[PDB]
Amino acid sequence: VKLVESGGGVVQPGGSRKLSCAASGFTFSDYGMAWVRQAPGKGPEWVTFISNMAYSIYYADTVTGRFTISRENAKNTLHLEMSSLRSEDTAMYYCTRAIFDYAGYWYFDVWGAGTTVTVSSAKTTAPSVYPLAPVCGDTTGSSVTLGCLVKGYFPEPVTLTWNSGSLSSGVHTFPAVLQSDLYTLSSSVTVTSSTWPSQSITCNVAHPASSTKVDKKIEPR
Amino acid sequence: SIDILQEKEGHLDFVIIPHYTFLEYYKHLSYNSIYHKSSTYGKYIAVDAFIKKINEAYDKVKSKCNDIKNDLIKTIKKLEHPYDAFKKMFDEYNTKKNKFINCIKNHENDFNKICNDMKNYGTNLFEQLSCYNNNFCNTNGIRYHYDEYIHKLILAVKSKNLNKDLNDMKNILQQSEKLLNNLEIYIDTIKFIHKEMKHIFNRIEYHTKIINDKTKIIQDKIKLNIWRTFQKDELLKKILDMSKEYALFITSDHLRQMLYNTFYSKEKHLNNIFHHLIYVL
Amino acid sequence: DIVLTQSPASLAVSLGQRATISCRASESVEYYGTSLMQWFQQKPGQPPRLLIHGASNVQSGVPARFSGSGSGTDFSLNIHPVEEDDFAMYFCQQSTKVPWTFGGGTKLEIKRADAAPTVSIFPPSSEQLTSGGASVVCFLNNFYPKDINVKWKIDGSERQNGVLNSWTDQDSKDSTYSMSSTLTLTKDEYERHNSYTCEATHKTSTSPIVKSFNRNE
Repeated sequence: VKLVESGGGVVQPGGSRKLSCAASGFTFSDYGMAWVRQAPGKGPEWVTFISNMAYSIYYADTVTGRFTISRENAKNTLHLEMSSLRSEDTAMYYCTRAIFDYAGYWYFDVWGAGTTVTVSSAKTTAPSVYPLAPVCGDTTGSSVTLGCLVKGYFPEPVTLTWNSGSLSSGVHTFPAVLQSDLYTLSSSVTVTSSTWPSQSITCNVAHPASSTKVDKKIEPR
Repeated sequence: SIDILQEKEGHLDFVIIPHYTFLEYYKHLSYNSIYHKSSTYGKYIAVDAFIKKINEAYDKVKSKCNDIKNDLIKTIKKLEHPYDAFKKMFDEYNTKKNKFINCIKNHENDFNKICNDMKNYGTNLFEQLSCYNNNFCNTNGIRYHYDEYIHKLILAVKSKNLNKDLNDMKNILQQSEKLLNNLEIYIDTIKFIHKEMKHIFNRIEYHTKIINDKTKIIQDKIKLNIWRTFQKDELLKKILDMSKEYALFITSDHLRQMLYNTFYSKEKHLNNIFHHLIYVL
Repeated sequence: DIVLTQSPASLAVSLGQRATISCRASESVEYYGTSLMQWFQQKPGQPPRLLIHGASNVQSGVPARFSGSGSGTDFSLNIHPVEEDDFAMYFCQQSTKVPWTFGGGTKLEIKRADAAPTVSIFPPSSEQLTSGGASVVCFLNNFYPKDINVKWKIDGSERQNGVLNSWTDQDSKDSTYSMSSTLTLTKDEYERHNSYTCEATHKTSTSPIVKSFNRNE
């Protein structure tokens, strides 16, 4: 019993996109179907619903007249045609199976893994990667913290490693945040004080969309 | 249209014919849906429990006109029993009857919600319909539904003589009319009840013609939809069409038995007034 | 539209305890004797998972340690005893009136010992300064509880503009939280001030944790 969404990606504002959802391991025509979306850092928002033979079609007021739900029962497929897209439409879009309970109600029991739709004007931009060495005034502690600032890239994701992945235990890689149309992230690595700068620490940043990989060695200021 | 009913002395009720047909249609649409596959037969408990809740809800709305209903019953008892000036009294009937019809209209949006909830449930059940082979769908559900819910009603109709019943009522109205034309407040009361009885009679004949027509159609159609298979789309069309025939038949049967009792209750009052007038000479 | 309000917004519990989550609907979610309230569980980067549908009906495959109660407008999700698998986000959802709405969510988190944040300040890198940029980064690592206030001060005075913050979720191994705070100025502005400070106020101290540097020292 599986649901798999496809068709997600980066759409320019005012643009259009069609999402698909392939159902397997069950009789697709035996169920109502729906689309639920989750904006980054928010809770789920029900978008639309279609009954088994499409007799009932419902829309959230936020998408009515812009979005169209449809199903192709012989093909086990659910569709969502989205138009005049806005930044507020940026979300993870989930396909969900709806069960009609004989007490007279619908409930969502199976969900797909989701497909991300990013509505933005930004173009593919490789990040600027900066090494962050400590302040010059050594406090003399058991450990030292180094950092890496990854600035102004689009779209997500970026892959940040330390010493090409051989340093992982004292790492904090922070979630990416928007710096007006472009993303920014940071990471810190914490090690035994006496091992740095003697045993060298390098930040490596891969941005697959721009096909780049840069290395930044942390150096004493 | 709205039908007012006075089955017994002191009781008054009403039926909105369109709502009754509508509720009846989605009841039988719901039963056809669950009886198509052996696997979903056991769902009759839930379907029965949901229809009971729809009906109890619709009745709670009807009961909100109960004080306006009872105020009309008091006026009717005064009209039918002129024992301890008709035109000044006839206004009390009209206004209170209009206040009752007006109360029912003011609850239109409330009744419509319940009907639409039954339409939702019925349609959603109808949508769960599936075949093992979409080109060779079984009709065992159509046959079972008919045998268990409709056949008994088809027999009760064929047993009773509706055409005779109508003529016995026609004979009461004609015997009442020649006696009426012997007047030399009571004659005006007899004139009103007789008029109300001719109106009831015309509704009884109207529904009797629907019963007879729908009984024949159902007996003919049922033969064609059973003991064979249909392609899915054809089976779904057949289920929707049969349910419309069942709803129109069950509504007219229901209204006929209620109006039949309404006619004979009003006759008892007509006979008592005629008997009082004949005694006084 | 039916508004669902979850209480509390966040709840911290230990393994084996009872977690009770409340959901309150603005209108009744009753539909002919049934309360159309669903409860979902969601883990980071995973879809929601149905736990309960008929305000009270536990989904097949959902452990008996999960139960739902309530009717009309007041609903409760109970997890007893809490297990490692249960730390997640919980959402209530109504299917009585369209639009079908969800609550804001309650985060079920694991209780651990209080931990003061380890604060580190980083001046801009020489490479960023050449490009005309000046980002001052402050890391606040491995603290508990989640609640933390970060304030930047330039030459002893508070600075709110130019600050971007990022927070990690509860660490899967030590159950602590971390934060990164970045103050971005231009090189032109950065070279017009002497001291840069990030201050952290956290449950573990009444006094703030201060980390500073003087430009060129």
